[PDB]
Amino acid sequence: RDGKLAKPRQLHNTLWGMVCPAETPEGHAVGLVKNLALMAYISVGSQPS
Amino acid sequence: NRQPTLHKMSMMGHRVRILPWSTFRLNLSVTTPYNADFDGDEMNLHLPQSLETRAEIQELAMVPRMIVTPQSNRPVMGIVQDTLTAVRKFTKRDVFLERGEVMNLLMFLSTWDGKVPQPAILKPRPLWTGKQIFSLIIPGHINCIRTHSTHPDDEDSGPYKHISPGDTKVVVENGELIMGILCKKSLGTSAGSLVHISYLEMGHDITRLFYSNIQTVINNWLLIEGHTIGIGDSIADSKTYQDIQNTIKKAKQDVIEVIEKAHNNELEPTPGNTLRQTFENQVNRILNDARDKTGSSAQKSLSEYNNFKSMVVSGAKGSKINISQVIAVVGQQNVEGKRIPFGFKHRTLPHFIKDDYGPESRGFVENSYLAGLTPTEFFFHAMGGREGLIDTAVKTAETG
Amino acid sequence: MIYICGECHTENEIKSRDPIRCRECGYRIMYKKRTKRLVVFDAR
Amino acid sequence: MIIPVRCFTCGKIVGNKWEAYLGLLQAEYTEGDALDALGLKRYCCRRMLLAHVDLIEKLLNYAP
Amino acid sequence: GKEGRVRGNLMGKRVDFSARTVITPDPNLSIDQVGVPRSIAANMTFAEIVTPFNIDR
Amino acid sequence: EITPDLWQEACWIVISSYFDEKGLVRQQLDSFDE
Amino acid sequence: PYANQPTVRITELTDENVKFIIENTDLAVANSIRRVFIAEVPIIAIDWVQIDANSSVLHDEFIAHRLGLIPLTSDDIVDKLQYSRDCTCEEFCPECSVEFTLDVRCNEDQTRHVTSRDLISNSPRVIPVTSDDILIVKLRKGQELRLRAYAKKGFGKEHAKWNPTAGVAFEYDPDNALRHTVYPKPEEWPKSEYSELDEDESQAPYDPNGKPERFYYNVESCGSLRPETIVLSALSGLKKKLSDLQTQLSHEIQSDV
Amino acid sequence: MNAPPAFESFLLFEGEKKITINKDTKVPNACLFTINKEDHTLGNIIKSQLLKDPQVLFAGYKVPHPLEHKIIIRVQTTPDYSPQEAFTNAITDLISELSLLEERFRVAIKDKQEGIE
Amino acid sequence: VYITNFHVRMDTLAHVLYYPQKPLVTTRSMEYLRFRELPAGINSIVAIASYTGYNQEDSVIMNRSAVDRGFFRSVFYRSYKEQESKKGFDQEEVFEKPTRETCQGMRHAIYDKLDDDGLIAPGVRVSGDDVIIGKTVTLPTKRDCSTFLRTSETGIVDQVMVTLNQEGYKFCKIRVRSVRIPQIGDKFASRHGQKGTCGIQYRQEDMPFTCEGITPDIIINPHAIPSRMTIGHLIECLQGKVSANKGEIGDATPFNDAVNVQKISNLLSDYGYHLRGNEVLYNGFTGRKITSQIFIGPTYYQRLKHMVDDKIHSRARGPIQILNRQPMEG
Ligand SMILES: [Mg+2]
Ligand SMILES: [Zn+2]
Ligand SMILES: [Zn+2]
Ligand SMILES: [Zn+2]
Repeated sequence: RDGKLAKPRQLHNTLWGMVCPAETPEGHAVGLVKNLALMAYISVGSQPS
Repeated sequence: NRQPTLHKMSMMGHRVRILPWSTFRLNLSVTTPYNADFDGDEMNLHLPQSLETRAEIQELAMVPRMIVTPQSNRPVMGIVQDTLTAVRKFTKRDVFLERGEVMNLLMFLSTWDGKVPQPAILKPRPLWTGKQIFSLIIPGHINCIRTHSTHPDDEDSGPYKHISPGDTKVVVENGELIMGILCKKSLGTSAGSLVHISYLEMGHDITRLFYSNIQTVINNWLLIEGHTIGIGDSIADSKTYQDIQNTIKKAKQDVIEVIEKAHNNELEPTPGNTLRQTFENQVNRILNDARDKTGSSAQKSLSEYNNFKSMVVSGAKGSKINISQVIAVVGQQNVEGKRIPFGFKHRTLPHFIKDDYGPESRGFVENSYLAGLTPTEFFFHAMGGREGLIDTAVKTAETG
Repeated sequence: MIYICGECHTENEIKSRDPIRCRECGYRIMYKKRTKRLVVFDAR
Repeated sequence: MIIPVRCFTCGKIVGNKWEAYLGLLQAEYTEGDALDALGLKRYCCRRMLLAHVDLIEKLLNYAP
Repeated sequence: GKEGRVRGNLMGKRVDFSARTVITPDPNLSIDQVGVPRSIAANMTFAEIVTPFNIDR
Repeated sequence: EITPDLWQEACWIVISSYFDEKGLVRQQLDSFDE
Repeated sequence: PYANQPTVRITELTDENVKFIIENTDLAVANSIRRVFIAEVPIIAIDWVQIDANSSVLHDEFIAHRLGLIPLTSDDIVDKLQYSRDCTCEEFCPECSVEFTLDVRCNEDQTRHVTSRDLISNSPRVIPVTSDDILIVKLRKGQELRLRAYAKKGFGKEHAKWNPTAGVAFEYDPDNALRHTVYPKPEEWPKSEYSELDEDESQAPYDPNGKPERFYYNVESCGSLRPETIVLSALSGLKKKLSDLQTQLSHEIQSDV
Repeated sequence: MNAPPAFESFLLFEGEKKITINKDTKVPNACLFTINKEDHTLGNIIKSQLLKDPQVLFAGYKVPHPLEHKIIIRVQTTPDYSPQEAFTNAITDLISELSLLEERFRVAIKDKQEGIE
Repeated sequence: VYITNFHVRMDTLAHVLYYPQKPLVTTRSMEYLRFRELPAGINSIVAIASYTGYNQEDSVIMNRSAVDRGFFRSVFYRSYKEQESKKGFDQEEVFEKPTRETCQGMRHAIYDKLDDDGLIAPGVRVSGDDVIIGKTVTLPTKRDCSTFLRTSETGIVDQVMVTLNQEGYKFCKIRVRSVRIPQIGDKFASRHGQKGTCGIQYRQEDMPFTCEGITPDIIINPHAIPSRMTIGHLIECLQGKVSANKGEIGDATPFNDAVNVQKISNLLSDYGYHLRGNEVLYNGFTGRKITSQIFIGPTYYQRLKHMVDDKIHSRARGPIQILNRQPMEG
């Protein structure tokens, strides 16, 4: 929560449509917690049989 | 004092005055030293208990004794956000006041001797001027020569050097405003200003009255003159829009010729430059010099009644690029000091085709904040804002 | 004093140092009855 | 939760116009015409009814 | 060290006779004045020695 | 049979079908039942 | 060095608004009586509530607040009532108060609206404005409400429940004959209701030796006082302020010796 | 309770006096009245009347703080006139103006008891 | 309003607005997250002008005689727990009314509000430093404890509950109700990132009015716009003025491309207004016209949680610690 490395904090191209681009807190936790978009759906899993 | 104490101006000695409700109340020209603003801020006060400590706080660290700073030998308190815009309009060449309004304004001068000056226009009816009333606020007999922020540099060359059709070249001779409009270059916190000279010559107990009188008189005139900002002040005529469209089209044209002549290996690298480097350098040239003339085309179409130009010219708040960003073009975004990278593989978003190097496909936002942005431009704008938001979070801890 | 059940709202006087249960309902959440000394407000 | 008795800006009495407003929207009226049939002509008094959410009808579902 | 007895209570310590609250603007005050509510002013004190010049007051 | 320029009211009628069934916290409720 | 001869002329008259015109006066006087229609006209309103049993949905201080903003008929008996701080009685007496009473209980299953038809008073001169009905609260089967309230006298500087008027329009100089306001593009502005210009003009020609006259008013009413006794009680109230200040003044420069 | 009650804005206390005179010592024939528990409603009505007197050189008023209730009025007259004279002559001219306008109004409302048209 | 059954839940620190309203300019993706059935805000009439200097540097002037009609009024609940416990044979606790001569460790505060049980009946007006729960510990006679309020509450006891926790330890919960009227420290914010405190409150007889008597509820500084460029704030107050006059509710979906400014302005000049929102305001103190025209219209403001009644505190020779004799809290 205090590391100064920017690459885990900057906005990545692959977040299009799956994580909200504008909503994030300021302070020391910038870009570390994120909220997911409206229609984004997380999978639950199945068997490859 | 305020939350972080950086320099010795972040802790100064005030004087108590008790009021009904339950917040600390303080003047505005002192918010520059404390670096404060009134959106849920907080400040502490400590009360000297002895009498020796009271005397030393009184003769060492009272706020009128700390107007000029030893860090850069220039004042730290100047006229501020709302009084500056009004002071610029109050000292224009054409501001005439009737009798009742002059009396009402003189009622607010704390250092007035009790005499009413003779009007500048005795017939057909008596009318006072803005500079004629401002000449009563200026203390003692001081002397100063400054310039206004719109002084054409080619004015000292020809004739009218001491006439100044635009009413520039502020001249304060023997303690009275003879000519010129007042702005941040002549009343703010810079070396050689009017407040600096008044502090150097008259002392530390008269500059206090100077500040207070300026503020009270100008506010009580502003509630007659009024001030605002709308969307009529954020829109342009039909001719300017066509010009902006034309120049944008021609720039997007030139970029295409550069690209398609780089695809036939017809580019020659410059000394110390890779081929990618020279390609992107000249496309950045084309894109950057393009938005500038759109900015100038937006500027030269503004009006004298515009309210953006009224806060930019007086130096109260804003810059000359926000005008062009609101009216003409947002410009070109970039992360890490370079163009928008290929976050996907050979793409920026799944809406483009691979290895597209055009302007719109790598961050050039060609709309204005009034016409709104398209989704792909919204995203790139968010990226630029995010990096600009992280840097500030780092800076505070580092410097402290 | 006098308590009010949380389900059937049937008042029942509970004596000091006595288990907390309703009657006719068998319930274990009791609300104390509103006071009888009067307080005055302003329409302001 | 319940319609205010007075417009916040003018002071005109609004609290007696909520049932008549629902009654006009009931038949066929548009919101623009129902507000004119009641005599609300300043746009500060029309905001009162046009943007009101009636939460009192959902707190009457919990048994006392 | 910090928060021990050498770096947490020798030079940096909590003090009395102090208050804290929000700030709001006031253009009617001189640049050397501050406005204090009546609940803070009726709490902090100042010891004043008695001399035959200020006995009655 | 095609949808020409009636699109602005058509896209908001499939999105209504999505939220009427799924909801907003199906994220949490489905990993627990598993 | 003396006063003027203003002349009034009424245009409309209803039971809820008056339109008139005051010619030949000064701007400061035409405004000082615009602030008196609002602030300093006395009126009756509830100012003391005591609740005996409230089992409704809204808490006690919600209902005590929706009661004070109910307008009571203050037509004629406002001049006979003392201020409760001046009267020589105890906390309350029928010389400086009016007592109300509400008591409602819901027994049927269908919901019940507690309107203002339930405020029952003792003096038949001051009743809520019913001669629809303002809603106070809704009750469910098994809930009740009962209270007692007194209604004092005051004006609009105390609290905004004592002012007798809705919006008070006011304007002068319908065309910029004086250029008090400066239009950047005088063509985009709608023409005023009181204007006398042609359909293809924007402003009257500027005249420098002018002065504002012929002010236009429009005073509405909330329901307590008639719209024509709001004005008569304002002029008779402003006159009595200056007339009392002249007493204190002559009492000062007389005790100067 | 850190908020003042509403009646403090117009109701006089026991020790206070509504009006107070002081003579200005910087210029001759100047005075400075300090009305207490008052505001712009009364302050502005006076100043406009004094300017209509051809024997008054100065006239103005200010509310020194919007959160306290007190105004100040300054007057200066020609050497053959008194500030206390010009002040009281102004008031009796307002009263002669309001009482006149009330008569002309009460006539206009009963000018349409049934209606003129 | 955060949930419909807020009457049952004895949460700690619950805020509730009196009169919530739904927006007049809505996005189409708010019907799916229930923002028109549990809204948080009120449509206020905002004017962007410099009036008397009390709204400089992110502040707002607000109408005082609109606060008196319910504007942005709210309530504030808070709960307290107490649990009687047998941590020892003689060290047993019990709810009872401590008497002066038997118990010993009490303060001199009043114990008359307590009932025989040791709890306060709902309805009384409990002020700062007023004991609410009387709990006595038996000494190996009777050494009493108790719970006192914090300072400066001035609440009213809402309701008292008595029951048994996870195990067999009797415990009670008490909720205190307190009403909060907006005053000149409170924090207000728009829907576009413009927070700001309240600077001063003027009555209706002092605010500037239009040519038909419409005074603004809030006045904000024009300098807040040009530096941060929130032009979405200047269109929803233009769009909002058309929605109140026509009777619809506007649409502000982001990427619509069917709602220009030229299409909103041409809709506004049909109802007899200037086609950019500007209006001619009169000064409230002197009745004179204002030389400029002021941009006025309805917008949707929210009331943030940071109030000033909670952030003021002072110390002057207070209690000190025991080991190091350094100033301590209480
Ligand atoms: Mg800040
Ligand atoms: Zn039961
Ligand atoms: Zn209204
Ligand atoms: Zn009585």
